[PDB]
Amino acid sequence: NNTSIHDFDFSFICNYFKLLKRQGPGSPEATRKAVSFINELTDDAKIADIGCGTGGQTLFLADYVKGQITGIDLFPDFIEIFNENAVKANCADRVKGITGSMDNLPFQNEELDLIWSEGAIYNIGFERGMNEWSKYLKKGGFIAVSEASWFTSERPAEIEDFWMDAYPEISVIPTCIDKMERAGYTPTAHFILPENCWTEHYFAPQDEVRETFMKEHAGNKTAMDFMKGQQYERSLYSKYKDYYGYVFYIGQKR
Amino acid sequence: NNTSIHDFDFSFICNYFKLLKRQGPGSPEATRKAVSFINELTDDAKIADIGCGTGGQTLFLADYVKGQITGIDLFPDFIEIFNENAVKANCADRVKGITGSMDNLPFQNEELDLIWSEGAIYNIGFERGMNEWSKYLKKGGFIAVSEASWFTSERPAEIEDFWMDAYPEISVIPTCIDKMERAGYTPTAHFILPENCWTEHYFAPQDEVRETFMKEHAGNKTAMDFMKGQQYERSLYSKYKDYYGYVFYIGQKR
Repeated sequence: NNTSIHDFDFSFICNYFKLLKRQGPGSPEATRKAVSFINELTDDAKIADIGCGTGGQTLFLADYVKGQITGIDLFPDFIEIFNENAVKANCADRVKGITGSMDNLPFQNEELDLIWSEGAIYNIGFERGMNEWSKYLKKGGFIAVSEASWFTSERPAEIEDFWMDAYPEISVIPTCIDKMERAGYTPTAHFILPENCWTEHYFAPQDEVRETFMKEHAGNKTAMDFMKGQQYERSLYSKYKDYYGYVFYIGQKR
Repeated sequence: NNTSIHDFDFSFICNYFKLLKRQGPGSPEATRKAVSFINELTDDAKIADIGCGTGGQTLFLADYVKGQITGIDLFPDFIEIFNENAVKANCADRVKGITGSMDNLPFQNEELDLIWSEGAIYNIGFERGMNEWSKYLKKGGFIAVSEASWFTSERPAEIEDFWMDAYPEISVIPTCIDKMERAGYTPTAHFILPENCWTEHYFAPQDEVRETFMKEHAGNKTAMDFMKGQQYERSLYSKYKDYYGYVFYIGQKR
């Protein structure tokens, strides 16, 4: 009970993450590195960041590429924060957030030059996203998504159980690449995100908001179980990091 | 007859390539990009470039990384050229070439910080190199090799026949990554080399030496069949490039 991520209201899991810049591992270097594999864009390019959350990673993407960037998320609270940050970053003219589904995007067929997504705020699955987002991408356009992947053929039961529950579609890197290619994209590149994408840019920032959050919800049993949960995930990383991590996959629609 | 690369003396195939800087696709950008995935080195690092040929790619590697770089090749003519170029590049103090086998290197166990190899001058196979060169690499050190790979699940019979003859161990990218990981390296990254690694840095340079070579060997039937052969490979690229190419694979010994 309360040991699984599936055991929490969505308006609850988000009431916590709206306090953070990133809802998943990542970094300015990792984003910059993924961009080094796509074609250069102009101010007239159309880019979509699916499951943008509060937009932390979306703003770093805007520093490395030109074009109109539309951030899409299911939770309206995240979008509200996203537009506030774009305003605070003085780029709300080219960086806009809207609410919407990840499996039925508000775009025309072949309207985008780039599709971007870094594991955060719900997930429809790697294979499904590869095949479904395709229609919205111009031919020759690029897709770049970061995802939790297995780094070995087999791992300790503890980490496997964890993922078979949190995200059952997690697979070895070879399988992700195979799925990217079958979805019609040339598998341009893949690279494992450095440890700092986890510790420095994801876990640490949570140490900041911890205090206020605890003071406020120390009386709420469900909230304290959520916290013990996040702390569990952090300790799972320090312990099993050699068996899993985030991987950036970049591909070009054929 | 003479339609296969296996139909030519080795002292013959090399009498042609010693006239070129690269014996295979590649570029300063592709080399620079592979280096962006390994750890920074000092002047005391030990690096080995297996199957270096005349050293064209080895000198670009020396521009992006510090350390003593030893280029290794089977053919003594290539090594002689390699050391001449290092001299012409004023770096023969840190960049040296020696003759030797690719499957029994002149190094101690865990002596190297980096192992490098870009498809050129014979090949022992991806899987075999991954497993055999390991012993010479320090734990945590990196390996970075570029190799011809299939980009799709199936291709036209013409290109398949060609490779099943030229290099039968050619496989899809997922299989290469799987082999890298089983050999004990964390599969850090992979990326397809841009077209210019083929046209600009590999095929074009051959247009330069063509004239003199032809004048000299126009009377030699075996030499003219070798030339028609290279021209065939160039035309195979323009025709089947969407089905194959070179891929840089970078990994970290666990």
